[PDB]
Amino acid sequence: VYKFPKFSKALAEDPSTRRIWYGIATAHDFESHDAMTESKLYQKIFASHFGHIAIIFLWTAGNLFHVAWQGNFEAWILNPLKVRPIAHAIWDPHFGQAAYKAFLKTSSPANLALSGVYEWWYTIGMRTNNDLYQGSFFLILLSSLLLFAGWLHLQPSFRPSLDWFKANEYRLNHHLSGLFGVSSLAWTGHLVHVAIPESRGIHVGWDNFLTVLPHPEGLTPFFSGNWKAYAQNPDTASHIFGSGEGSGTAILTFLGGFHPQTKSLWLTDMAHHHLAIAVLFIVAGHMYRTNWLIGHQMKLILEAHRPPGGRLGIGHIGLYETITNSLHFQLGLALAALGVATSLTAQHMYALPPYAFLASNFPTQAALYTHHQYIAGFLMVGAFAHGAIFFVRDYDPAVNTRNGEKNVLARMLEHKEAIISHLSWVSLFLGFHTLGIYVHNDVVVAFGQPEKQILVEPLFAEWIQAASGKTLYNFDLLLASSNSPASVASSQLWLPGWLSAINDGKNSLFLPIGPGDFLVHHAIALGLHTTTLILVKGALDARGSKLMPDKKDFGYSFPCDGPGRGGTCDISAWDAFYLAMFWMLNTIGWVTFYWHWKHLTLWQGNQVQFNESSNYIMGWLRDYLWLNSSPLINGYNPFGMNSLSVWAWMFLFGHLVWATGFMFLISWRGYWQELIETIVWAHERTPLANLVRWKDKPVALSIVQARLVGLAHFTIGYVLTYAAFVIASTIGKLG
Amino acid sequence: GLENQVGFDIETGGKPWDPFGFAGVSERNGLGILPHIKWLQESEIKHGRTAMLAFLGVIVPGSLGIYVPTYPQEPDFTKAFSAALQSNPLGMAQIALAVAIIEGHYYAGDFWTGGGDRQVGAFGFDPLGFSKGKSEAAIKSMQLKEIKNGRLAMIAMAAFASEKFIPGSVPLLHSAFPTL
Amino acid sequence: SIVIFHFSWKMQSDVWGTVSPTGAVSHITGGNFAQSSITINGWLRDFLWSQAAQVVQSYGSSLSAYGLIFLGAHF
Amino acid sequence: MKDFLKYLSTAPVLLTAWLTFTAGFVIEINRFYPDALTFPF
Amino acid sequence: VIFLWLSGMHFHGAYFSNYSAWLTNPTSTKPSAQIVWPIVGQEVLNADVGGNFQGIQITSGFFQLWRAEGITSE
Amino acid sequence: AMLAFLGFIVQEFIRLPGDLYSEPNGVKAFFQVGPQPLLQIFLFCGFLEFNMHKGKLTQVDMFEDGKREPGNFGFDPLGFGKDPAKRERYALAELKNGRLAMIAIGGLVHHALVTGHATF
Amino acid sequence: DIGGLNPCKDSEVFQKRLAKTVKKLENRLKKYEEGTPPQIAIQQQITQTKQRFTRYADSNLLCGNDGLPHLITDGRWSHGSEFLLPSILFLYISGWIGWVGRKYIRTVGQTSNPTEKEIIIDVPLAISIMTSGFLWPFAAWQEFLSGDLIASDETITTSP
Ligand code: CLA
Ligand code: CLA
Ligand code: CLA
Ligand SMILES: CC(/C=C/C=C(C)/C=C/[C@@]12O[C@]1(C)C[C@@H](O)CC2(C)C)=C\C=C\C=C(C)\C=C\C=C(C)\C=C\[C@@]12O[C@]1(C)C[C@@H](O)CC2(C)C
Ligand SMILES: CC1=C(/C=C/C(C)=C/C=C/C(C)=C/C=C/C=C(C)/C=C/C=C(C)/C=C/C2=C(C)CCCC2(C)C)C(C)(C)CCC1
Ligand SMILES: CC1=C(C/C=C(\C)CCC[C@H](C)CCC[C@H](C)CCCC(C)C)C(=O)c2ccccc2C1=O
Repeated sequence: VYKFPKFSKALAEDPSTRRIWYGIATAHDFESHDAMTESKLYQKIFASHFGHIAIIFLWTAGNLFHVAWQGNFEAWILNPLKVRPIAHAIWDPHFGQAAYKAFLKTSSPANLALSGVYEWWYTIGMRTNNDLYQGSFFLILLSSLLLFAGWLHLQPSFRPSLDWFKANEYRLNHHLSGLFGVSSLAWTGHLVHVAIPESRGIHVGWDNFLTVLPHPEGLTPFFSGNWKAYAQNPDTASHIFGSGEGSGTAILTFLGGFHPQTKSLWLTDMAHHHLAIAVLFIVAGHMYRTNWLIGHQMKLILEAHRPPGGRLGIGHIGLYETITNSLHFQLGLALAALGVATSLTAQHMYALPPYAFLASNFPTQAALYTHHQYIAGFLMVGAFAHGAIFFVRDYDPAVNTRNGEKNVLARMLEHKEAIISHLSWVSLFLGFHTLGIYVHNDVVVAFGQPEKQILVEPLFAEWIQAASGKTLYNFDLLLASSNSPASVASSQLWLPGWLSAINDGKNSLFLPIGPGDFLVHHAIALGLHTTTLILVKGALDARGSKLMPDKKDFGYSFPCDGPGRGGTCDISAWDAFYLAMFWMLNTIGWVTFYWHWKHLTLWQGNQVQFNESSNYIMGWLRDYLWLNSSPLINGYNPFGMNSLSVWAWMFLFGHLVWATGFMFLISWRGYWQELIETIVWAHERTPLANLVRWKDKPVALSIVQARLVGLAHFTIGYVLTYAAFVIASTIGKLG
Repeated sequence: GLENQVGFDIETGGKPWDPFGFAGVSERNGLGILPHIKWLQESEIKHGRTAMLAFLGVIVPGSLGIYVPTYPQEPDFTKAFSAALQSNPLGMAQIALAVAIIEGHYYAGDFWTGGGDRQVGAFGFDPLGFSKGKSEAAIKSMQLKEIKNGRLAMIAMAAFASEKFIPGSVPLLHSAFPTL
Repeated sequence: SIVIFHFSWKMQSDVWGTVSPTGAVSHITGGNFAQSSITINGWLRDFLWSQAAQVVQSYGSSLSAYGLIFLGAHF
Repeated sequence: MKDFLKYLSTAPVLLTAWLTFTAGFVIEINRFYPDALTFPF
Repeated sequence: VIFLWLSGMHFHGAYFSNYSAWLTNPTSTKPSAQIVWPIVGQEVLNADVGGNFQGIQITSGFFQLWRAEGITSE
Repeated sequence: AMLAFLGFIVQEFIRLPGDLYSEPNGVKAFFQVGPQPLLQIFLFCGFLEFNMHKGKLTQVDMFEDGKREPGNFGFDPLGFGKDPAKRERYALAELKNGRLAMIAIGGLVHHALVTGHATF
Repeated sequence: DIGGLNPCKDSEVFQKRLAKTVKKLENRLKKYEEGTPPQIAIQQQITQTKQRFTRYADSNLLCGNDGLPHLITDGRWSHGSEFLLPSILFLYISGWIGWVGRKYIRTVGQTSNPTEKEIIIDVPLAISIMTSGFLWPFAAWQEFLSGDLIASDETITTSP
């Protein structure tokens, strides 16, 4: 009953099971630990970062090793459009003979790989199960390096100080230039040297790379300035990927669009992209001042940025010390940027597939988009939660105020009511009218008169599609016109490739849109606005409100303030995160439902099914869920089973976890404490069991813990059931 | 505030004509989101001068037939801009540069919240001594004449645009400018 | 809800139906209760998914009000 | 009939009467000019 | 209130029902005792319950109860 | 109502030259004339309403300051009403004629609806 | 035309939809007898369907590839009767409602028992205010000018 929460003496003195539960959930909140200083905080965070990167590299190495050992990578190379990639083998003693037979792939039961790693590794120039093994070996070596570094930087003479950790200019210069630019430069080097010849049949391994010229002229044009030579003779339109037939000699080109065979971006396009990004980031990494008297001091930049007329208060004067001294502000900024970035990855890796033969891998396309959108929602909610935490525990009004006037951040708490009221107005506006139009379509179609539907053509979005060259909406605007200056300017660089790809019905590049797209985009906007409303309200109201003008004194996460003053359930800022998680899950569900139904109709060919039935709710319920759930639920029946049996089991498992979350959310404490007391009496008053007694007094889960557990069940069930549905439906419908 | 500013005359009684009270919205709620009366008056002078110049530039070339030698002979203001933009790109570029320089030197951005060293449409610019030595009432009367002529030119240019868009919107227009 | 689900499925599968002139009994669903009501996947598929076909396909018919109330009750 | 008229002035009765009247004229507009997808003008 | 509800049920059976047609063909006519006004296209709810009648099929079993009571006329 | 009754009687009798103004029936003339002439009448009546009540046009705004005899627009160019002795009789006559004209305006409009030809 | 759509008067799928609906209604009509009310109702349904389709055809309505009228709400006055005119109508009506509600709230807010007059409406005063909302655009831009529309600093604020 002691010594487990070593970091908290208050918990270690708890005589109940709450100590164990809270010991888990407070282990990473280093700022709240006993005998805590800032130096130890930054050093522990640094070591934890090292361990985390080691974990990531070990996970990647495991994926590589299992593809190399139990996969069919080599067979998939020779026939990427017919051979289904294998993730890893299965050894489960609970299998019957039927399950073994159904999951049997080649030599052993195995799982199909939906991560798209086969296409990614094939694109970057891997052709052998020994290339994957080398990658796994190297990644385990890197993990060992990172673990050694993490141990080393906790040693006495190697523990960095607060000044080093808060040295913003040095870290920015190095991160930008070194990390981004130099990693892009090295990736361009690999892309060219290995990937470009490997796509043309020439093997460039760790033996013949110092003697195989990536370009026939060989670094002469680069120093000579004849950089056009690297773009001459690109890959033809009859080039077979991985073979020298119809190949070229160029390494950096503009082509635009996709490879005619793999239906993916040109490797020479991506090498040029990464070279340009490398140059730009290396240049941008010299901005801030270091030991050589030139550069920028960001404190001065922030302080000097006050509009002269005066509408942002005193400007950004106090922001430098605010961000530097708070790890939650930086964490929130990083999480918001990462969420936007992974939303970008999801939205671009389906419209512009970058890996060979990934466009025809429909289950992996759906899985990748869903995975990245869910990660995006999680990251955004985390960014807002950490902003709220910064408000609660790191924000100092004195730093952000100069002689009564407030800086740009402190002024966000002055018109907080205006911000929240207008977020509420936008949410109500969008919800009222999107639901009104959807229900109008529902009722009108149900009454057998679909012509009375309200169908709004998304002209604004179709205008953008025409601006990028789509000649489908008869707009003749910028790139849909051959005479506009936008078209004449790039008529010789990348329009022929771009136009040939955007004006193609088999791509996902700028999918044609209609009224259903309009309505679902408005639903998405409503979801985004409502999630933002909850999170922003929790962040701004974190330090106090009218119901609790001292909420900052109770911390970020506390159960309530009691039944007084009318009742104060879910009044903390943590509860705002807890409520906004449901809205994030709902919004990501809407986004992924829209994406998956649109792409299922596109792949099956019945795009008229979406364009007609997507305007009313029953259309969704009947033609997406009810229609495509048939292959999934018949993964095992009283007659047999298929390789989709695991997905049906996961479907039911997700439903069960969802409803257990419903348990933990609807039923609150107090009802579970008295029942536990009855159980305690029963155990204490029964023979043959009195010999065994608990060391920690069994008590009901706390209010905040119960909310967390219900949210965890809700989210896990949500994710599992939707993953099972999307994967099984795609597999069982599209062969 | 409008009682002590140039712009009102016998045509609208003796009071400043302001049906919508737009001159008094600057002092209303907000630090500044709606223009001050000084910004509105500078917009008056600028729009009126531009409208007078544009009326001359649609009347003289289009009707009288006077044209700069190496410029397109297009008696139509809806195409003359593009025609000269292609025919003499350097001339249009120099005109744009001169306009930008003139406006940047005479910047009116502190007029939005009220204030600044300049007056409403001061601009210096008295070459031929028309206001060399005059009574204050005479200068005010000349300013009022300028403002009223600018408003009239605004109305004339709006009428041009309306008749081009909606035919028959100005009945006497084609009988008062017989050529395009 | 479980009681009424049991009643509906059991009656439709093992009581209700039509009788042929020679005495052959054919039920509404066909006796699937005995073998497919013993798993949760069976309840999900052979009862909920299977018998929800009439509700979702009621649009445009005289039972469309039932589909509308289905959606509204979900809401 | 002094307190009965005050009872009819209560929020529920007034809201019920107003919503009944509102639904009434909406339903009757839609009966006399049905299937109006756009503005009649 | 209960008596008013029962009176409404009997009135609907008397005026807006196909009870007389259902009496002559209980095994082939579906009981209906509520007709729907033709507004906003909702007249599709008037189903083909049989007996030269259009309306909403009734699942409360009032027709069978009335027949068991000996009620043979509206 | 008085002006509208006189309008009926004159319209069925006199009418204006032109194809649009050729319906002896007032109800059908409301449709044949088109929206353009009617909307001009609507806007002119609005201008009159604004200028005659001098801004205060609503139930809560009018008579808020008092000093406004009900129905007293001051309109009397021909000078009938200088003598206060006949002023009360003129007011009563105007009220009675207005009420009678409301009843008659309803009567004429509904006669045109149930028959369709004219008033005669 | 706009957005690749075509007028519904020349949309073959629109006429196919009309023909299919009429055929279904006539097939339903076949199973009833003589001039009985069911046949009259089905005939009225057929007539209303034909009238609605004809009106939609002659309405400057653009139909997609599904033969359904699509709304052009980018702002152009050509299709102004689809969104813009109903938008103006709703803005007028909703501004009327909001104005009369605000006026009633502010009027009974200066009496002895403001809360009593909110559950028990002063029907005379309510009727007086409600019929005065036809000038809400003018009343709003006569109270905003006088500063009587917006509060300044008597509004309450939370602790931070
Ligand atoms: C060249 C020198 C260099 C390099 C390579 C690094 C590299 C790194 N440092 Mg580091 N550091 C440096 C110098 C350097 N540092 C110096 C000089 C200081 C002292 C001032 C520090 C202080 C420091 C601290 C205190 C910490 C690090 C950490 C890290 C690691 C970050 C985690 C990671 O793996 O990110 C990998 C990231 C990438 C490979 C690139 C990310 C790609 C992004 C997401 C895509 C963005 C593209 C685009 C913009 C998207 C938007 C679209 C656009 C249209 C807007 C990383 C390995 C952290 C860590 O984990 O420690 C172990 C940490 O806590 N460093
Ligand atoms: C790199 C990103 C990052 C980082 C560094 C942190 C770091 C931190 N967060 Mg944070 N957070 C993040 C992302 C991040 N978070 C995101 C994305 C969200 C939104 C979901 C949140 C939401 C959040 C909240 C709401 C809170 C924190 C808190 C904290 C602090 C303490 C963490 C703690 O006690 O862990 C405790 C760890 C746990 C309780 C483990 C939970 C594990 C979950 C339930 C998943 C495990 C189930 C697993 C999937 C099993 C699968 C089931 C199977 C059947 C399939 C710490 C500073 C807390 C704090 O006090 O901050 C000051 C706090 O209240 N964060
Ligand atoms: C971000 C835009 C921006 C800013 C902040 C400035 C700032 C300045 N300009 Mg300037 N200018 C700009 C754009 C801008 N310029 C452009 C595009 C041109 C045309 C080529 C000019 C031409 C110009 C001239 C000719 C002169 C100035 C001058 C000045 C200085 C003071 C006088 C003044 O403001 O009047 C000039 C005011 C303007 C020109 C108005 C510009 C309005 C811009 C275009 C609006 C942009 C706002 C928009 C929201 C930005 C979007 C951000 C993001 C979404 C991309 C001041 C430093 C003067 C100077 O040098 O003083 C010594 C001067 O004589 N400017
Ligand atoms: C004015 C009127 C209607 C006017 C209608 C108009 C202009 C309609 C115009 C339109 O239709 C058209 C042309 C075309 C349409 O598409 C558009 C509109 C615009 C809609 C009805 C009056 C209708 C007037 C009515 C019904 C009056 C009823 C009076 C009664 C019952 C009086 C009874 C008493 O007088 C006695 C009998 C004895 C007394 O002592 C006691 C009392 C009790 C006072
Ligand atoms: C609470 C809080 C927080 C947080 C916050 C957040 C979380 C936020 C988010 C945010 C976000 C999330 C934002 C976003 C943004 C975005 C943007 C800003 C965008 C932009 C874009 C653009 C600008 C584009 C443009 C263009 C186009 C459109 C076309 C193409 C080209 C170009 C580029 C031109 C913190 C911690 C800080 C602090 C405390 C408080
Ligand atoms: C069911 C339920 C309970 C009862 C559930 C409890 C007490 C959890 C029971 C123990 C779970 C099943 C874990 C058991 C783990 C094993 C005993 C192994 C020990 C592991 C620890 C050492 C970590 C609550 O206490 C409660 C409190 C507040 C709101 C809602 C609820 C609620 O819904």
